[PDB]
Amino acid sequence: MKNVGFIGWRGMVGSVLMDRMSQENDFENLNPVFFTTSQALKSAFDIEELKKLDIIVTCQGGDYTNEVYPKLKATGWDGYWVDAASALRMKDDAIIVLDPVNQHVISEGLKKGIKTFVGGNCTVSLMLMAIGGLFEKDLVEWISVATYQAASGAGAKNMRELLSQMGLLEQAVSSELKDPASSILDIERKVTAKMRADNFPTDNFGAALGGSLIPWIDKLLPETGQTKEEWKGYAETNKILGLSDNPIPVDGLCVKIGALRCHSQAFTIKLKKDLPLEEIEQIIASHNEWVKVIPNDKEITLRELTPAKVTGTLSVPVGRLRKLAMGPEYLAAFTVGDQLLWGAAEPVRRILKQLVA
Repeated sequence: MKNVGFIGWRGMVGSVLMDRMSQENDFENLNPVFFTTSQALKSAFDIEELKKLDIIVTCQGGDYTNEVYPKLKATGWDGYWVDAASALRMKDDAIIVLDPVNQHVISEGLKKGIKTFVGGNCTVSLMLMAIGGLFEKDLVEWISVATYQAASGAGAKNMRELLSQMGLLEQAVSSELKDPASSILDIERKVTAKMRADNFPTDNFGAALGGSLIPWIDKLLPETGQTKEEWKGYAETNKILGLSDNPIPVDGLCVKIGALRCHSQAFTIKLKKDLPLEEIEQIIASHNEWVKVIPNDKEITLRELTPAKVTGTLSVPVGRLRKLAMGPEYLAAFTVGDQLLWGAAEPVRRILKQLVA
């Protein structure tokens, strides 16, 4: 069978991948070889042991990749490189995977002789799994996005900080909250106080996240005024759709909120043909077995369209669909997807399964 090496399989994303693979018995279809960066099992830095593999799967990160990738390719290595980091997402000899969406693109690239497969950005990947149909039929003209992003996107220490923040905030009015008749204004006066205090842990976000929000993700790009996170929206969406020559505008603002592992997005999609709302739906629900069209009803939206609902699942619900006051050629949509699954580990695990077949 195929000899596949795994690097950074103990990190957060690497762990979700290992678990998913176990749950689906993917190891029974390949010869696994594990590497480590520890000096406490092969060395993730041993180019020779790495050159012997048919496939390298890494969740280690950008640095590792930027340090080992070129080094390996220098030895004439003929194998496949599957990476979750964004380090190689743009390179011309690399493809961004998301098979439920861009299979056709993946198939052609495998033939053209591409050996580098990179998973895509969480927000873009999640957006495509939700409203893929619209891009299928080519009904999309442009998209304005506002995201409600989760802590896991920045990392494990971030999730721990958010939880810590929430804890300290309640603990600050723990007694007052128990007295059904205490002043609400006094209580918030206190919570806001603790949130603003010096001992309030914010080293990981650079600001309060619990009980608040941060409208800035990643680095600034003086070029267009976007943040690198918002940019990937235009860049990666099109590279996944292979329409880098006929670029569909995808843009908006990215904001992190107090959620652990699910991203949510508010969509304003400009179509190209006033079609029945009842039709636009079937087009969405048909694109893939995961997306789930949630009817625009209260009790059900509260039960289905939330992070509490989709967390740790592969379900991609999309809802609150309706035309916007700007005309029947303006659709509104809201969606929620697990950041660690379709936004990270799952797309890698799928291309890999395709490779060892």
